Amino acid sequence: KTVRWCAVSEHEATKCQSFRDHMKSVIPSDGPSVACVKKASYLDCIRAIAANEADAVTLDAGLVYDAYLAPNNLKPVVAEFYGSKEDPQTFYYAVAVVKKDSGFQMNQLRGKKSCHTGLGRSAGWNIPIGLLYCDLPEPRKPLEKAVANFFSGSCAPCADGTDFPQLCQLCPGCGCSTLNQYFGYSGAFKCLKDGAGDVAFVKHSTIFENLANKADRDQYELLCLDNTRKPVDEYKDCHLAQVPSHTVVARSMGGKEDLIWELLNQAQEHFGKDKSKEFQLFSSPHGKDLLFKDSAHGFLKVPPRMDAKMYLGYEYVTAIRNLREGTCPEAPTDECKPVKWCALSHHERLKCDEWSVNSVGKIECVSAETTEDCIAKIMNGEADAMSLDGGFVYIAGKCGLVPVLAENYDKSDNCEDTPEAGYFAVAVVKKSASDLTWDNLKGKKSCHTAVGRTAGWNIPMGLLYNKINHCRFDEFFSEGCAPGSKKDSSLCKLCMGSGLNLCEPNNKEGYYGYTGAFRCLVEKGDVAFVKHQTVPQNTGGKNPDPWAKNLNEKDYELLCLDGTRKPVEEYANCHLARAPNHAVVTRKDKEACVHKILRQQQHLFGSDVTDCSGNFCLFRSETKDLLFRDDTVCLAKLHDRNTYEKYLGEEYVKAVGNLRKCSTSSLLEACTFRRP
Repeated sequence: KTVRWCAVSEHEATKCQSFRDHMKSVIPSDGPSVACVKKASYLDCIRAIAANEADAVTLDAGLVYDAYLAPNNLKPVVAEFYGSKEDPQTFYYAVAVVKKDSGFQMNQLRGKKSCHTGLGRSAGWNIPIGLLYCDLPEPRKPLEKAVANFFSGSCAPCADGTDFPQLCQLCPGCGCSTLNQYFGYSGAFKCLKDGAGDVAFVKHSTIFENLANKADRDQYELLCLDNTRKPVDEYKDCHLAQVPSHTVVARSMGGKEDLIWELLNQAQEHFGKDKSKEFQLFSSPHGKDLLFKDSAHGFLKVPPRMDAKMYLGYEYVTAIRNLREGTCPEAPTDECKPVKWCALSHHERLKCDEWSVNSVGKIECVSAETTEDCIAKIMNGEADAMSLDGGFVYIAGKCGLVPVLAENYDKSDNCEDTPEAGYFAVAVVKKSASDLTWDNLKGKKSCHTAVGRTAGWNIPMGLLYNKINHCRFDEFFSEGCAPGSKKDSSLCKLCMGSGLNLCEPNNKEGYYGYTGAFRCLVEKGDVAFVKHQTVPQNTGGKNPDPWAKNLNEKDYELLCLDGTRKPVEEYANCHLARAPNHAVVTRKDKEACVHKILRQQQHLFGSDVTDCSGNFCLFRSETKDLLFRDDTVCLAKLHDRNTYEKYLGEEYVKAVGNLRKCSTSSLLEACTFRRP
C-alpha cells in the first residue's frame, strides 16, 4: 500500500515527491509506495496523521512527547541511528559533567554555579531544569527568574540577563552565538574546565569532543539521579535523561506501522547512505534536515510493544511534564509516598485491596493486564513495586528496574537478614558410563521435569543453547522425556501416560516433576536435569514406589559445567545454575521507600502469629500464591544494592537470556532497543 508522508515546508515537500518518484522505479509493481501531504508545521502533521489524513512524520524528542498526548495519541514506529549496525547510537544522553570530588549531588545543587549550553536547548536546559523544577523557589514563573535564585550564578546563553542578571553572571551578555565561548556544548563545557561553573549540563559526547587525552577526563565525572557520581565514560549508567534523536511516528491504532517500515526499510536499502547516486534519502540538496536528519545513517524498526512514554524514558517524561504542567507536592519532607503495588489479576487486585485498607494508606493498588504490563507500569511511574520470579526479574532488570527484597521461604530467628539464593539446578547422569560430559551431551537421551521449568529446562537448555544454535531444542537429544512438548517430539515420545495424558505437564504423567525425571533416568535416559535436593531424596529407599524401590545415591554422579564430574555430596561446585526466589522489584529511586515500607508491612501482616482469618495475612492467598508465594516466610533484604545480574548469578542470566532468543516477549525487546 501507499504511505502518506508529511512535510512541514515546501522544500521538505519537494524532497518527498522525489522519494515517491524514486520508489515507483526501484520498487516492484506491488511494493511500498509513498504519497506526500504537506502541512504548515510539525503540530499540523501530527494532527493530520491523527485524522488519518497523513500516515507518518519524523520528530525530535520534544514533539514525540507531543504526538503521544491525546487526542493525537501517536507512537514511535521507526528510529534513525547514526553509526553502524553494531553501534546504532539511536539516542544521546543528557549528562551533567562535574569536578572530581566536587562535593555535591544532583539532589543538592541549590546555591551553585551552572553552565548551560543555552536556554531552551534540551540537554542544556529543558531536561536539567525540568528535573530540578520543584527544587526551585516559588513562584516558579517566570522560569528564568526562578532558576536564577536557585543557581547562585551561572551561564545561560540566549537568556535575557537584562531582567535576570544571575543567569549571565558567568557569561555577561549571555551571548547566544559563538561570540561567547561559554555558549553551546563546547562552550558550556569550557565554562566548567575554566573553573567558572560547577556543573555543565551537556550531552554524553561533549567531554570526549573537548578533550582527546583520557587522563584529562579523570578529573571530571557525571552526576547521577540517585545522588551519586561516576566516570564520564559510564554515562549510560549515569545520565540525567535518555532522549531519542529522531523518530518516525504513526497512529497507535491503524497507523500502518508495518507498512511504514516496509517503505523506510526498502528505501534505506535503495537510496540509503551512499547507496544510490540518483537520490540521497538522508541528503537535502535544498536546505538541511528534510524528512529525515542529514546525519542519519539508516533506519531501525521500533519494537511494537514500545510506546512514547517507555521510549522517552521516565527521566525525560518527568522533566518535560514539570516544564509544561508544573505541579509539585505541597508538603515534601520525603516521608515516602504510598507504595503502589501491581495486581495482574482479579484475585490479586482483591488481595491487594484488602492489604491497602489494612495499611492505613501506606499501600495502594494498581491493576495491569499482564506481568509485562505491570513491569512497564513500574517503569512508567504508574506503579511502584511487585514480586516476580527469576524469569521476570531478569526482564525487569533489562528494563531498568531492580531487585530490592527477595522472597525467603526457609524459617529462622533472622529470616529478614540472611538472604536465600535458592536451590541449585544440577545435571545428573548415570555414572555407569564414565565418558559423558557437558560437551558430548549432544545426541543422547535426556530427562526434563517439564518444558518451561527452571531446573529441568530453562537453565539447562539455556546454558546449552550455544551447541544447539537453532531453536530446535529437541533435535539436540536423540530422545528422552520432557513433558509438555508436541506430544510426539524426540523428548515427548519417551514419556508414558494414557492416550490423552501422553507426555503432559502434570501429575497424570509418569516422568513429571523432580521425581518423574529422576525415574526417567533410572530407565530410558542418559541425562536428567533436576535439583541438588532430588538425588538424596529419591534414593535410600525413601521412595516406596516400584522403580525407586531403593535406588542408591552413590550410583549416580553430578555433571559440572566446566566439564569435570563430581558426587551429589558437593553439588555446590557442580551445578548448572542457581534458581532464585521471587523478588520484589522497583525503579532505581523509590528503592529506599519500598525497602522501608515493605518492612513495617511485613511485621504487621507477615509470618507473625497464626492470627489470620480474623486479621489480614500478607502471605496467605484466597486462591493461590497471589501477590506473594504462599510459602513466603519473610521478605529478606538483598543487603548489597543487588541488580538483576548480581541477584541471579552469571549462569542464570546467561541461561534465560539465550532462551529468550527463541521465546520472544514484546517488553524485553523494547527495553533492549533502548539499552542493548
